[PDB]
Amino acid sequence: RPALYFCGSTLYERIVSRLRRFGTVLTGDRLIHEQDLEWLQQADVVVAEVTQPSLGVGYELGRAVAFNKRILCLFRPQSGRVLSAMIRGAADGSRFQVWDYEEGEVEALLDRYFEA
Amino acid sequence: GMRPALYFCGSDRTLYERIVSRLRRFGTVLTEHVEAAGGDRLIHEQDLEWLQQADVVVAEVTQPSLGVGYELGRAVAFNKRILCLFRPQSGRVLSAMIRGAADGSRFQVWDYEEGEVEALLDRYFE
Repeated sequence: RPALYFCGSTLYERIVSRLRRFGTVLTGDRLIHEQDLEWLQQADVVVAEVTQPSLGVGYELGRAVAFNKRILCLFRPQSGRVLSAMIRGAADGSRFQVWDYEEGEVEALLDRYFEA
Repeated sequence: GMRPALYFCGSDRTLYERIVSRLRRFGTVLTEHVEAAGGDRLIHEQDLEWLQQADVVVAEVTQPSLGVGYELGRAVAFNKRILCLFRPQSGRVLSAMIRGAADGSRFQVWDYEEGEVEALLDRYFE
């Protein structure tokens, strides 16, 4: 199956459960960091929920870009948060996509991305 | 005849000036003089080119930040020497991904309090 890597700072469970429809979902501190980097390299698609500021999510996205991974960033503008210029500026509408969404439609959006 | 190129990033204003002022003792500080998606792309392109040209990356990682995290991820993938500075007094818990990236050599994470930041930078660069 496609191997899907998910990164997030109840909606996370929603996202992972729907991701499982479309592939195999991947996800002391050192072995974690090494394990996640092995999974990141094995992934066909990297999915990140980028609404909450997170050093960790950002680091995973940086490593994923350097591995030339396909990346889907999910951002909720109704949160009132300002998405990092570095993430919004990294978007290429192809290998790096930033999709704005409302909580209720997250499944329907994931279906559209992976059914296309 | 180039000095070492130092890239500073961080999400505090007095602290950032102290850090940048001290880094100027050790090299060129690339980001010293840093609204819409078009400008966001310029920021990203500019920062990524300065990151790739840097010798040392210094990041203040106390405030959670997608952008700082992303710069660190690109810096590791560029094989840059990295110093992360974290203030535990903030009450924040540093991301395990960052703490786990440390290897005590080319990627170091130092816990510090504000009064000693110049002395710590002296220790790293001397």
